[PDB]
Amino acid sequence: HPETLVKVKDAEDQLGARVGYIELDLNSGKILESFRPEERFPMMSTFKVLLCGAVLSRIDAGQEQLGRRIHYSQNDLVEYSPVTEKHLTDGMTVRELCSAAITMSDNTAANLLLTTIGGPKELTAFLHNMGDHVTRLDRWEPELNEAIPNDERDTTMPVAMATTLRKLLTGELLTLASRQQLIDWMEADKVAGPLLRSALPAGWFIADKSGAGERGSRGIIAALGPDGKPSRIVVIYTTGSQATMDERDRQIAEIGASLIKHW
Repeated sequence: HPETLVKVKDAEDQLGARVGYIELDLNSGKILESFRPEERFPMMSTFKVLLCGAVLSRIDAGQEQLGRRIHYSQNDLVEYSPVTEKHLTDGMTVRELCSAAITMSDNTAANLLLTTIGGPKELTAFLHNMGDHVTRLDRWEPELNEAIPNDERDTTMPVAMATTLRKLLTGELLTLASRQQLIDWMEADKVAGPLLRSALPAGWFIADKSGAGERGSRGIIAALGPDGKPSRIVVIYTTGSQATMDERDRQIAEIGASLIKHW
């Protein structure tokens, strides 16, 4: 709805920065609404959904197992690793690593998983081989959150991320069990509360993954809809703002409120 575009424009005014927006129909894949759909924005932690998308693809191929234990040392720990720092001696399975990466946005869990699939270059090759020819991952955590202006590294386009997310969740790329496993992780997301979930009515379904980085970078990708069933993909990115995190989260939440109102 056009009214939602008014809020996105209002958001850019409030934040004094760019805001990429795209509303996609999960079913047909038809683009419902868009704003700066083909401009690049830092992916940040939202790439973790794609990372586990690739990990699950390998699980399906038999090249990887969900229960395989991965051991790491203190040398591997990077900033913001709430789950991995508590299991240095115990280690963690591939299933736990993806849960920690998506649900908790654990940075080290992303790096450990990144090495098992071949790193950034392989994740990009995976996305390319599935139709996404623009989304690219170059660095590791936490460097991929730099958000240097005009830097095309570790970025995506709202439209690319939206369609790529749709293919992973509803396409035939992953097995039914893996597609379902991916969404379960996204639904259990416990760090995106201040965003779209706050503007969500009771009974609605929400599977998401937030992103935060330097230079006011903030974003979120989601699959939501009424009656406990997802029916639409929403992708919101913004970078360049000097606004605080609460002000940034408030604007994104307002976009989500408008999105709901004119559903």
